[PDB]
Amino acid sequence: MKVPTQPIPLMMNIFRDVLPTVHRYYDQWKERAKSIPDPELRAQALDALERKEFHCEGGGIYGLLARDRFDELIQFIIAYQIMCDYLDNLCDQSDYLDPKDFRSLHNALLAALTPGEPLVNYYQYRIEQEDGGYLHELIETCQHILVTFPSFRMVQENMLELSQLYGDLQVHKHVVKEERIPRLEAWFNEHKEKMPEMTWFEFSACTGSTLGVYTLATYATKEGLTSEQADVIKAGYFPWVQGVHLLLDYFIDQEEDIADDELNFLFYYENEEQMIERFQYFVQKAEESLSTLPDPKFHRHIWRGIIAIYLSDEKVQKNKELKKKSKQMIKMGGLPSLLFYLNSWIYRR
Amino acid sequence: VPTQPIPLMMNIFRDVLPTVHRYYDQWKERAKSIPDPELRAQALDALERKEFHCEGGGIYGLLARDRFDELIQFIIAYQIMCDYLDNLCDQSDYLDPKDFRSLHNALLAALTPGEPLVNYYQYRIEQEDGGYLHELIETCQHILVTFPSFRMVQENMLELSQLYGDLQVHKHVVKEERIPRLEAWFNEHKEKMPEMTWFEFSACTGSTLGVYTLATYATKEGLTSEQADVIKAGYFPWVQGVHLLLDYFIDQEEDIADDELNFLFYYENEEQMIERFQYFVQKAEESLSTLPDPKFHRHIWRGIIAIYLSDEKVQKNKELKKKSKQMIKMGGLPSLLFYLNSWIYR
Repeated sequence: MKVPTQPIPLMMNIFRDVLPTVHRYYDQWKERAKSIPDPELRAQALDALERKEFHCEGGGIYGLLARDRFDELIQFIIAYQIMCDYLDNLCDQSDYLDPKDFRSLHNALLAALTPGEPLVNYYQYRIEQEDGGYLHELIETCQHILVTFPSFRMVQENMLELSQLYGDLQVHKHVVKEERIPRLEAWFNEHKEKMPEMTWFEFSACTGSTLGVYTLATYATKEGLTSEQADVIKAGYFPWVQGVHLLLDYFIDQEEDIADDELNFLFYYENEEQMIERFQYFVQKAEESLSTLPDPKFHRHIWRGIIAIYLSDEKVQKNKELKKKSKQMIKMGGLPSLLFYLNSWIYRR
Repeated sequence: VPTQPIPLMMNIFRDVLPTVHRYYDQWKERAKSIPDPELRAQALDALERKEFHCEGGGIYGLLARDRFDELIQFIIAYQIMCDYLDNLCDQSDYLDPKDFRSLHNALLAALTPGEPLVNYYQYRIEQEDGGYLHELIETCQHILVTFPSFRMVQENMLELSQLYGDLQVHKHVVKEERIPRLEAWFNEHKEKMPEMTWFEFSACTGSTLGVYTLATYATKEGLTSEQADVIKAGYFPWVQGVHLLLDYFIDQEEDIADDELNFLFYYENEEQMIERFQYFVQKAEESLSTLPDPKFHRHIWRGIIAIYLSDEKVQKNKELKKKSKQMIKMGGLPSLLFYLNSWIYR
């Protein structure tokens, strides 16, 4: 009955059930994306699918908490995540940089979390519009599944709040370079009163994960969730757990971003020791919020799994300075290094 | 010496496997230069398919860090020889035991510094290897003679190598002559062994772990003859027997399909096979505990068992899966390894 929380059965279920199920649906979307009529939209859809499998693989692990709705929960997670990464590509690769385009696109995520929302032309503010129904199909996939979850209505408000903040982030960060930080700071000002003490760039990190959305959807599959329980679940992931994941994402990409002078949120810390100190703080708060969740051991394994996977990257492990700093940031009993050497072996064979 | 999962796996994947690959890759390059196209093909095939034997063998280096690279080089050279010779005998057009015996005398030469090298191919047409086999032999000879307790363990190493060789000769002759040879051969040694059958004895002789363990402890100063016999007895007969009985267990269906020699088929019934397997396991547990670094040796042995049981041939065969859980208590590791492999090799 209970979700596996020992490493052997947990890992076994991930490789037997989660990964093949994720890829069954992922591969179906790959085939649909090839049919996209507009060659630019088609290229951006396929590129996102080629490069961002891991996000769906990680998200699908939450299916183990809801075995009775395993396939449909994974279908939701995968559709929503595919959307996120497709829209990330569309905004990141736009030649035009209209925030109205970015906003319109990210309103698709709100529609996905709103059964009965009329589907509109999300591409109305850009030149490329013929996707053969790809984005609509992704939205509808989510809508059709979520409405059948017996506690969806109880988590829906919390899911939309997280989705809205994520959307805001993608609008502001992709505009012409000179307008990005001013937009992000003014946006943080709208929400600063209601958040714990943090900077605009820490807040930006907290909003950029989809883990909260998937966790809420997962507990939506169970009968009789209360409003207080839905708020506990949201708080378990937001802001601190989501923040750690995005701070790590930006940590790994520092060398690439400093080469191209791309927006990296970690650059706005006063110095490296402040960055490290605040990361440690974030880790402590995230540990704390995870402990408040149902199935606390499971959520801890997932969270620390994703951290070990990110830190196992060649960009950390082969960089003497980044490896040093990463071990000060979080202690993982040598797991990131072990995963790096294991992956090196698997590549060779 | 690390005896717990994460640092043991850390030491294996960081230190052992890349060191194994340095020298294994060097041997591939020599194999490509083999003039005879059939010898070349068989050597490359063995090198392509049997790298895991060297990877696993090289883990013993963790017991002798002061001679890490040297010990690993010996283990790799010897194992490469074994798998190359296995291919030559298995894929033979002419099932001549003189040829099979001649080839396996290279293993004896490898464990005998000063032994003059001959044409090990002299009973077959395929002979021009460009010195490949001699180079493997000399790698072993030149390393082993520099180990300070090699002379103390040499007799025991040769005994195991001889038995291994004997097995390969008798295994590969024309089908109808195999069992008589194995039975006659078992009768020569039957009095020195614990109570067992010819087919169990054959299993006991088919592993190289004893050789590598003895070479590992040959790196230590001042080993006695009594210590050398304890080390040999730690792996032979029981640990090697479990290893090879599992090997046969995995291949049962293919051997039925091909009408091939499988040593498990000569038990009186399934219950007896399982009862004796369980007895072998308990005796192997007992013998491993008499070694120094007993927890390390147990981990490697049980790792080998988990890997064997994770094979698709066990995990996707309901009867074999059923028996395997009765045969040994392994938890969920074999299933986990199966699904991990299934995901990668997808």
